[PDB]
Amino acid sequence: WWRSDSLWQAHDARYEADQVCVIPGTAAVAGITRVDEPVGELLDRFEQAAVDEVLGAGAEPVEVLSRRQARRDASGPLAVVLDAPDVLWAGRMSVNPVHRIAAPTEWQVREGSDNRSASHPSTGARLEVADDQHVVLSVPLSGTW
Amino acid sequence: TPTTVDAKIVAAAANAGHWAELAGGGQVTEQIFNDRIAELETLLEPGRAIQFNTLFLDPYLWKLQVGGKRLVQRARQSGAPIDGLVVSAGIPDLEEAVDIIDELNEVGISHVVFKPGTVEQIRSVIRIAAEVPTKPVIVHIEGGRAGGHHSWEDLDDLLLATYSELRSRSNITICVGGGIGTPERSAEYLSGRWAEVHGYPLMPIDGILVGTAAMATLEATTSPQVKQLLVETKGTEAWVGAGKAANGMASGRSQLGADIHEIDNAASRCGRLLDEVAGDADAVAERRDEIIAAMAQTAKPYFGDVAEMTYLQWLRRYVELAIGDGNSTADTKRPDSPWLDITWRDRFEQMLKRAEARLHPQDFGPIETLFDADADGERLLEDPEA
Ligand SMILES: Cc1cc2nc3c(=O)[nH]c(=O)nc-3n(C[C@H](O)[C@H](O)[C@H](O)COP(=O)(O)O)c2cc1C
Repeated sequence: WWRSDSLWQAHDARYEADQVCVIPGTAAVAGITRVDEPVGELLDRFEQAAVDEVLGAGAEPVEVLSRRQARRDASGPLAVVLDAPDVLWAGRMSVNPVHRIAAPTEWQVREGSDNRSASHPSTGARLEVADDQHVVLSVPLSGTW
Repeated sequence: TPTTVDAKIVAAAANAGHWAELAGGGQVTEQIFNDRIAELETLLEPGRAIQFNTLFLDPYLWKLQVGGKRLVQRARQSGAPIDGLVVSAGIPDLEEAVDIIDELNEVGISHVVFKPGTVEQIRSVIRIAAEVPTKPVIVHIEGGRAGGHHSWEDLDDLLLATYSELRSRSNITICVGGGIGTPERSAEYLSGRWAEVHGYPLMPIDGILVGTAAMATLEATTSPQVKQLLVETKGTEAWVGAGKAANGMASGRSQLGADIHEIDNAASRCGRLLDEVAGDADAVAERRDEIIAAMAQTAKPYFGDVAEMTYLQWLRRYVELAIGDGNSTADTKRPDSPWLDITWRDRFEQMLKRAEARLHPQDFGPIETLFDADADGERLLEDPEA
């Protein structure tokens, strides 16, 4: 009777909060000081200071950090097609057809590998991928003609 | 459970560009939980994706999960944004884990999440990893220094011993968690420098989870007074065995006997009394005066003397406890808040209808046929005093 459903009073309750079971951890509490600090701030605070510590010693103003403020990338259009397993259509998530296009294809062709802009990946399933209008990646599949 | 159950915070955390797990301990049905995902996907901006957390503890939830997993299956068969599943409090057996991994929603699962608490539990997941070597498995290694569900197992020694075998599987993503509020203290586990204190060569980690430090956050539904309470609590170094409130933190056992880390400074009355009552139950009748008054101190009120108490006092006590004046249950019903107590309002009705059932000498024609009408009865309900 005492311990049942004791976790909900910590949220949206006007009652004295010294009567309530509220759940922290022991050692993590020390790291808890700032109150009503947005989630985005705390999680970034972790990432941003982890970056600085990694940057300063080993990286020392790395090309990766400089490329970011200047907008340069890893995994360009050709890689992105072969990387992300999820293919979005509207608000729905689908599996990457290239996963089933790449290997199962009888004849698979990667056109102009080292050159990014002209890069093309085609298959005997009749599915071909190329880039158009910069960031837009164009996948072209065909049935018969 | 309390924190991430709100669709608002898990969305806001994801909209900040971060991975998060929607709590399942606050959702008792497929339908009620499907509302949350719908509220999530609405607050989810384009493309953004979240995961789900489930508990192994009791059979009813595991039977509910059969409907729950098929709900997750149906959702992702419909193409739902939720990209992961988290099994908690225990590690499913191989045949149980294979099912989860191989579900119709599998691609939408994209990885499976397990939380080993013991050396044996770790070795169990390794066997789940070798089961499907091509399926990503994120192994979150927690402590008992963590919050909520507890354990007697050290943070280091477990990972210290089992790390080598964990790295023989490429599909295993090692994630250390517990007792971490900051990037600075958690940086050494990432570099692998943390194992050097124990003499073991560098032992890097792939990821880090923060449970506790995110509770005082702005978008969290934690009450203003409760947040201030979590704050003023002083923290500690490596957990100590001696029974006490330790840095505003003392362990306590749930109804099933498993330990729970709760705040014993912010609230010192519930936890310590519970330990008193627990260790004291043979002679409870003798300490009854001491025990029954302490329930009233923590606001777990018994009723005034049961016989002598007037039916009003009965019916007025339920209204007192169930109906908040500040939140205005009538005004609480209009937004359609999930905090709605409606079973409590239905509880009070069955008591009211029992009161008419108890005192009426006649055929019960006039009274019962009135209060039972929808339009009539619901209007009578929103006005408890009347
Ligand atoms: C209020 C609260 C509720 C929690 N609920 C669950 C849960 O339902 N399932 C679970 O596996 N872990 C749960 N946890 C544990 C966290 O998922 C995480 O493992 C732990 O909090 C990390 O340790 P730390 O917060 O002390 O750093 C909960 C923790 C807290 C504080």
